[PDB]
Amino acid sequence: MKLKILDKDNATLNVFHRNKEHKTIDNVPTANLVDWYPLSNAYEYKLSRNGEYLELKRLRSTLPSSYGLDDNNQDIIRDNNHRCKIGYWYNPAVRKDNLKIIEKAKQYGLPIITEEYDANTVEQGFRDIGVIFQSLKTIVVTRYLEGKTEEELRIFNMKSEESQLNEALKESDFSVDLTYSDLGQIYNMLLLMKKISK
Amino acid sequence: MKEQLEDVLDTLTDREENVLRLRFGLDDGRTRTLEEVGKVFGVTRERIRQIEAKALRKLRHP
Repeated sequence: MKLKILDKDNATLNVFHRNKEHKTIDNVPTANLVDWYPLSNAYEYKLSRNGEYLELKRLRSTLPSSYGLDDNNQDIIRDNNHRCKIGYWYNPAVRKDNLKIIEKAKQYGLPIITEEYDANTVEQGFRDIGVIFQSLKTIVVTRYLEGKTEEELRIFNMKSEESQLNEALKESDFSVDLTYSDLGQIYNMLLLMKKISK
Repeated sequence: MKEQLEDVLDTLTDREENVLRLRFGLDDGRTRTLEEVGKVFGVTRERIRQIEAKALRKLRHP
């Protein structure tokens, strides 16, 4: 799945179909992406057997479930409220979860794709999400260091800041996982906004 | 290699391109560890590394 934003109003979408074949759909509207485009890094669209629909596929990932698809179950995949009819550009499941993500971003002081924005405000949003990532990387090691409070902290502390951050992240709680999932989807949103506002 | 990296990203899927944007700090300015990136994608450090390698190989040829 590759969405190319051609200008503020127009995109094309290239998706796998079957065998070695991909299909490119032109005249893809940028206006409504929130209603169709999955923000989750654990999913992407493929072209449906008959070419009318874009259908979700779960990638191999430890990220949380979204859109009511835990893994690839064609009851849900083929179902109308879980896919996007091409040219209609509406996927209720995707829209529903996207909207939670949007509200979260609004709560963090980030600009959102459903309200007005321009290049400057998106750029400021990337500034702010970078700040969130950094603070987060501080908290992750803080929490790991408590756990895991053994006097062998000296061993951990024999590493560089990066190796420490890496080991803490590797070993972290599911809660932390949820924070990074959320932030990844918000990042995807801000990027769609950046591209539309170029 | 801002333009060349961009031409490469154009040949990747949304997911792979965003792995690399995160990694190289193309949007927020901050480069990220393979572990931060892997956490954002729910994949291992190694898978992120393979994506990065794929991109470097594409970056070399045309």
